[PDB]
Amino acid sequence: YSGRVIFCLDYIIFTLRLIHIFTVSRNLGPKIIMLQRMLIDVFFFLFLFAVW
Amino acid sequence: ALIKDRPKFVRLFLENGLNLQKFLTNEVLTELFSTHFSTLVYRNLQIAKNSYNDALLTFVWKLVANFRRSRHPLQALFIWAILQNKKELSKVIWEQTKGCTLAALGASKLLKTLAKVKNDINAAGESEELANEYETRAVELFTECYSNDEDLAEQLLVYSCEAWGGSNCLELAVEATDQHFIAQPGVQNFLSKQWYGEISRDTKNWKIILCLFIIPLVGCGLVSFRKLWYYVAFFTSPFVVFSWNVVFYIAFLLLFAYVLLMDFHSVPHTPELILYALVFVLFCDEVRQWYMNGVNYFTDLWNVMDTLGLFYFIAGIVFRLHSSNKSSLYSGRVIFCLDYIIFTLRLIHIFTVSRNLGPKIIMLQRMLIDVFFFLFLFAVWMVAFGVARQGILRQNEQRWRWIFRSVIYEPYLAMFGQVPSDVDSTTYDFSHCTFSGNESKPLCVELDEHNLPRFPEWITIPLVCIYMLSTNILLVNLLVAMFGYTVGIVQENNDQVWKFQRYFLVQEYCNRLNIPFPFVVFAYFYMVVKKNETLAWEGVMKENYLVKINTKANDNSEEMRHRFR
Amino acid sequence: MVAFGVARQGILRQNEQRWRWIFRSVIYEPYLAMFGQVPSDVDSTTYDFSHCTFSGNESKPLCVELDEHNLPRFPEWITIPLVCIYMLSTNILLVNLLVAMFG
Ligand SMILES: CC(C)CCC[C@@H](C)[C@H]1CC[C@H]2[C@@H]3CC=C4C[C@@H](OC(=O)CCC(=O)O)CC[C@]4(C)[C@H]3CC[C@]12C
Ligand SMILES: CC(C)CCC[C@@H](C)[C@H]1CC[C@H]2[C@@H]3CC=C4C[C@@H](OC(=O)CCC(=O)O)CC[C@]4(C)[C@H]3CC[C@]12C
Ligand SMILES: CC(C)CCC[C@@H](C)[C@H]1CC[C@H]2[C@@H]3CC=C4C[C@@H](OC(=O)CCC(=O)O)CC[C@]4(C)[C@H]3CC[C@]12C
Ligand SMILES: CC(C)CCC[C@@H](C)[C@H]1CC[C@H]2[C@@H]3CC=C4C[C@@H](OC(=O)CCC(=O)O)CC[C@]4(C)[C@H]3CC[C@]12C
Ligand SMILES: CC(C)CCC[C@@H](C)[C@H]1CC[C@H]2[C@@H]3CC=C4C[C@@H](OC(=O)CCC(=O)O)CC[C@]4(C)[C@H]3CC[C@]12C
Ligand SMILES: CC(C)CCC[C@@H](C)[C@H]1CC[C@H]2[C@@H]3CC=C4C[C@@H](OC(=O)CCC(=O)O)CC[C@]4(C)[C@H]3CC[C@]12C
Ligand SMILES: CC(C)CCC[C@@H](C)[C@H]1CC[C@H]2[C@@H]3CC=C4C[C@@H](OC(=O)CCC(=O)O)CC[C@]4(C)[C@H]3CC[C@]12C
Ligand SMILES: CC(C)CCC[C@@H](C)[C@H]1CC[C@H]2[C@@H]3CC=C4C[C@@H](OC(=O)CCC(=O)O)CC[C@]4(C)[C@H]3CC[C@]12C
Ligand SMILES: C[C@H](NC(=O)N1CCc2cccnc2[C@H]1c1ccc(C(F)(F)F)cc1)C(F)(F)F
Ligand SMILES: C[C@H](NC(=O)N1CCc2cccnc2[C@H]1c1ccc(C(F)(F)F)cc1)C(F)(F)F
Repeated sequence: YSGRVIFCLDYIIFTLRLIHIFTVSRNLGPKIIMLQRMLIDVFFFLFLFAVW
Repeated sequence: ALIKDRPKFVRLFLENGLNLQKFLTNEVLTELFSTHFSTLVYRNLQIAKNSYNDALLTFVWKLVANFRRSRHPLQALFIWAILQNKKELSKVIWEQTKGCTLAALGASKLLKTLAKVKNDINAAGESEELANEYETRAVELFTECYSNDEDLAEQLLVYSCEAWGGSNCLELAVEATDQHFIAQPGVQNFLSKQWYGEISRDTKNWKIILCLFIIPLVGCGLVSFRKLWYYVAFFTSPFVVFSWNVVFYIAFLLLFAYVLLMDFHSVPHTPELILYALVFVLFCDEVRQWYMNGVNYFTDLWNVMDTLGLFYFIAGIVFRLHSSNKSSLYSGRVIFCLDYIIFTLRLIHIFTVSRNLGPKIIMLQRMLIDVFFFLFLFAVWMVAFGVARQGILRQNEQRWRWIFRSVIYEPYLAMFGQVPSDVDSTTYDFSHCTFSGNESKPLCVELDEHNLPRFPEWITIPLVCIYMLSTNILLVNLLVAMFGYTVGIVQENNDQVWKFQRYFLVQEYCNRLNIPFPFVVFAYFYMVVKKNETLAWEGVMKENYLVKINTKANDNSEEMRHRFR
Repeated sequence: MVAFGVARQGILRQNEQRWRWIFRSVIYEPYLAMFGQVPSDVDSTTYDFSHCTFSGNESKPLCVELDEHNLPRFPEWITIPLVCIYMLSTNILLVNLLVAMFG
């Protein structure tokens, strides 16, 4: 069971790399690039939410 | 001078007593076309004509080939000049010709034809520059021409082409989506007058609709009818026919629904027969439209959807007649319901000419990329979380239906509202387990160790929290932000785009037989049984246009320098 | 709303012969789906019955389907996708477009 759990977590890590490898399509990649610039807003929202 | 590309000398020769008609009438033309042509230009023209072809491409290519092997003199020099991207030699030829707006539009389309090729970047960009240039000239010429005489301008716009390219001025404009030319007031007003018909364009836009329901009310002159006799003119107006068809379509939809769900039996009753008759008439009109067009009729989607609706309906008709089998009746009812779904959504499409909300409907097409991007991200996250949770909880399932139900459906259900799963928390569980697969319930949780759940709680709950946080609120808010930007940016272009579509629909509706829908059958049955001055005025307006250009050029007010000298 | 409601009601409960209930099922529940809850739990067949009324005497919805020798007859592989697509389009896409237009 412990090994199966480790496998599932490894699968989670493996899957998300698809979004990264799909940055050259030229049909939706420029949108993927802009996600990096939106982290500060998320962090600010999380700070306020956690305090409340 | 023509051979050596001396534009100023050409102009000086022409204006200073030279007669171009006599010079062109000589056989020199043949010579000028047999040898002068650049080899690469000839090869590129031939390959372009072969690859794409068109109503005009073949005409000019054939004339040129005829001259090379061994009337319309100036139309040949114009194309000669325009092929080689000669800016200063094409304009003079354009000025000399007759009916020059038409030639300018054709040349604009022709230049835009070859812009796409990537063999040479500069060779394409320069030609595209000239293509853009000619459109403004044509538009300004027509705008100046129309501001003086409405009737003569409208007459000019419908001149029957004498095989310049086998198409009219308006036809050439619509060929290549030069929306600016059509969107300009003049053509729009022409289309409005064409659509309304006899009725005046100041009828208050609601009195006619009121009079439509009350046939006897036509007598009293509530409407400014002037541009019995009325009852054959009022009912021939395309506007009234369209409104009456819309009303009939809504009534048919109501009857179809009532027959479908309220009253359905093994043996059809009279309402079913009436509905069959109406769908038959729709099918006949569909075949008419199929005939008048070729195979390009299938290029768009709505016609395909209509065809699919008719085919589904006839398939349902076939299915339902087997009264012996009770199951076939249910299958036919299902087919009818799906066909009804297809039928209903066409209302939104047919409501694109209201002018009160249609421009909004047009913009929906530009928002598909955002939806697809959102769906891509959502699907990836859904797959990840579902696979992980199902793998860690319920060991082996050996049933495709339930595994697909758990992996995808519930995490998808988590998008709006409810938590993806209550199984993650262990405080409540059991009473729904099924150790054996006989029962139709999910496989029991975990591989419980001496009768206790085995999975931990300190990984499942954070998984759920993070997954829901990312999918439910972040992605949706990003979607709304993208929608906001997209709707904001494309606003100004929207009106022109919608006006172009307005023309495309106005001509289609005017061309139709213009008979109220129920009685059209008789028309087809009877059909089966049966089976110069304007150019001079344009030249004058051109003289004025060129004088205006010269005055604009001279408006620099720099003559003080030469006066000082 | 009209499209989805008519299709679902037509495919599930055969003939109703009661204007009030047909209007209640065709319009009201799909409308209720706009904010929050799923338009209908009837689509899934794992849970059903205990609310059926074969006769129209009682004030409950007409029983599901024309069950064949005591089993529900309607399939699950068209109803569920219908619900998913309808809810996707109505609940979130239209509302987000509304907020963008308001902005
Ligand atoms: C179940 C399995 C066996 C089949 C699943 C199908 C996918 C593997 C196929 C379907 C469509 C394919 C895609 C069609 C288009 C593109 C864009 C292409 O990106 C570019 O090169 C664009 C370059 C540019 O625009 O200049 C890369 C391949 C990709 C993702 C293709 C790769 C593989 C895809 C995703
Ligand atoms: C237990 C089962 C359900 C696991 C399924 C594995 C998934 C991770 C695979 C199966 C099919 C895959 C999809 C096949 C096709 C596409 C379209 C592809 O989009 C494009 O091709 C863009 C091309 C372009 O526009 O340029 C993005 C990935 C996606 C959703 C693939 C991503 C991963 C998917 C969902
Ligand atoms: C239950 C049934 C029998 C009656 C339902 C009523 C509808 C059939 C009526 C009510 C109001 C009518 C509408 C009133 C206004 C317009 C706009 C009109 O669009 C235009 O021609 C605008 C042209 C322009 O703006 O320049 C087309 C008819 C329509 C949809 C009318 C057609 C039929 C409608 C929808
Ligand atoms: C089982 C029963 C409930 C089925 C009912 C059939 C519906 C598909 C019909 C019935 C009444 C129809 C409506 C009657 C009037 C209008 C207003 C109409 O809007 C306009 O007239 C715009 C005119 C303008 O502003 O220019 C749009 C369609 C709508 C909602 C019609 C669309 C279709 C409706 C809802
Ligand atoms: C359409 C997009 C935008 C939304 C996402 C779609 C999924 C949520 C849909 C697509 C196909 C659906 C599946 C198609 C078929 C079935 C089998 C069905 O169970 C049966 O096979 C009933 C008959 C039998 O027991 O044999 C349960 C739902 C499921 C997994 C459906 C549930 C939801 C799925 C995965
Ligand atoms: C013990 C719990 C957390 C269960 C294990 C699950 C984690 C392994 C998953 C849950 C959420 C996942 C994270 C979701 C978001 C991000 C940000 C992402 O940041 C980037 O690399 C892109 C930004 C940039 O390039 O600058 C990297 C993966 C990470 C940490 C993901 C990787 C794996 C995480 C931590
Ligand atoms: C107002 C707009 C913006 C929102 C959409 C309106 C519908 C959700 C409302 C309009 C009229 C309502 C109906 C008006 C009358 C009735 C009959 C009522 O049942 C009865 O007739 C009780 C008395 C009896 O049993 O005889 C149940 C609700 C229903 C269908 C109402 C339910 C919801 C409806 C369709
Ligand atoms: C087996 C399942 C899917 C039950 C059957 C229901 C389908 C027939 C319905 C459900 C959702 C409907 C779709 C919702 C959205 C669209 C996009 C729409 O795209 C356009 O034509 C407009 C865009 C453009 O003009 O470019 C066409 C109809 C379609 C596929 C609809 C047609 C019929 C669909 C597929
Ligand atoms: C992570 C990202 N994928 C996403 O899907 N999103 C979701 C949407 C979005 C919008 C704006 C900025 N970032 C994201 C991003 C995201 C960022 C942070 C978190 C955290 F809170 F968990 F940290 C979760 C997801 C990829 F894997 F590609 F790197
Ligand atoms: C389909 C459209 N009607 C709509 O109502 N919408 C809803 C709102 C909207 C907003 C932005 C872009 N498109 C739409 C559009 C829509 C687009 C895709 C989907 C899909 F996901 F199912 F594919 C469903 C609906 C009409 F029938 F008229 F063609």
